[PDB]
Amino acid sequence: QVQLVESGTQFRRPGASVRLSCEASGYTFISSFIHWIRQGPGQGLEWMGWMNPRHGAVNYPRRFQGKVTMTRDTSIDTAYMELRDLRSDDTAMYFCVTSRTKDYDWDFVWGQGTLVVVSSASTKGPSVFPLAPSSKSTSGGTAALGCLVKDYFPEPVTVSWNSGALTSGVHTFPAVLQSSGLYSLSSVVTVPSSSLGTQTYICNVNHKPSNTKVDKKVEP
Amino acid sequence: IQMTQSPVTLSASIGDRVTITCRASQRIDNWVAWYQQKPGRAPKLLIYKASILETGVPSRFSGSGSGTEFTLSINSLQPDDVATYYCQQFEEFGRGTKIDIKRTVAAPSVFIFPPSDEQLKSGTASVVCLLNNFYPREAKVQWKVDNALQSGNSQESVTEQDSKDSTYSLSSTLTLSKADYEKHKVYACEVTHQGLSSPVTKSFNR
Repeated sequence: QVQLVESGTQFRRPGASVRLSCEASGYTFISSFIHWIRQGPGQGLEWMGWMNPRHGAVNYPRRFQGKVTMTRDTSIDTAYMELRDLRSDDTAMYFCVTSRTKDYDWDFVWGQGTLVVVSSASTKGPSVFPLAPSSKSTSGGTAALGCLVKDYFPEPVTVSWNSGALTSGVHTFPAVLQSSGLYSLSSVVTVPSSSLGTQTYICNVNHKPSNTKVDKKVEP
Repeated sequence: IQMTQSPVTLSASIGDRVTITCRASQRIDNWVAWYQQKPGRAPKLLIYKASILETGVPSRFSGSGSGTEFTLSINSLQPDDVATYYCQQFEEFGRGTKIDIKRTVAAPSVFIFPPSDEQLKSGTASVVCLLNNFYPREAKVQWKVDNALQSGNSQESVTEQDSKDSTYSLSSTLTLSKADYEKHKVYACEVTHQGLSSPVTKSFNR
């Protein structure tokens, strides 16, 4: 089986550099080119360059020249791509790639991907704010309530409602990475407005990277 | 060369035939790859040389075309086929087509949330708009403060297609300062979705 195994997710501060490795197995490493590809969050694929394992020959697209460097350790069959002068928009998933087809370098077998997050942030627990139910958040006999989990780093956080008793109508949205370098997300749930009087709603936010746990009662 | 894909989004029922189109500007292409990518995972090679299947790929997948136009087709959609598809020519990829499982059109339930008193203490005020259980995915959210159009101070996020009822939900967050928040009165998000005959506006008075 052809396999490319890349390094774990990296966290860097703007201006720093990142070095990514790609371990090849299941084929003759020298035989085919190694490419690197990046995916912006919620975005398409972008080719970064190719490298010849045999002698280190390199080809880069116009955009990445002088910001990317591709190298190689033949003795261990491992490829490298180093990225420098990292910017917030360098936050993406990076893939080392090789071509299975003989005589052609463009049909790809993909590595699991390496997320590189460029942020000046340091690990930080979230602030948890209630999204109160009101006249504004009530349609038919249905009300909506939720939690704002703002300014935490890094991913992930887990959100449950009433310790897991409430799951139907719950929506936990994908985190957004803000310009501050911190993440933010919201979690909502829709409930019968009739229950606002009696049933208590508690959101449970757990952020393991900072051992932060917060139970927030959401009242009308 | 440039590759343009269609449709941007593809909404089909299970068991239906599906066709994805990729067009090449240069006009001289005999080699073309297709890929499938699912949320949170690496791409997987499906087709290369336009019409050739990768080993281990189901017979329902076929590719065709010569010159400028190429197509990726699924004979009978399997629930496992629901994902983002990419075509490729050399270093260039198409924008990607997201196969989405179709449900009858449903209009969003729109909810709006004022900033918490607790957040105001921080010095920043967040206004939140919820777009609940809607289909199709395409939805437009506009933020208005005292009827003034907001731009670039909102961020939004969308859930994956719900496995039970196949709707989507959207959260839009309007971010203001405490001071700016208190300099104005009326806060409103305007929702446009094809399931709504005209835009629905949810608002509140500070």
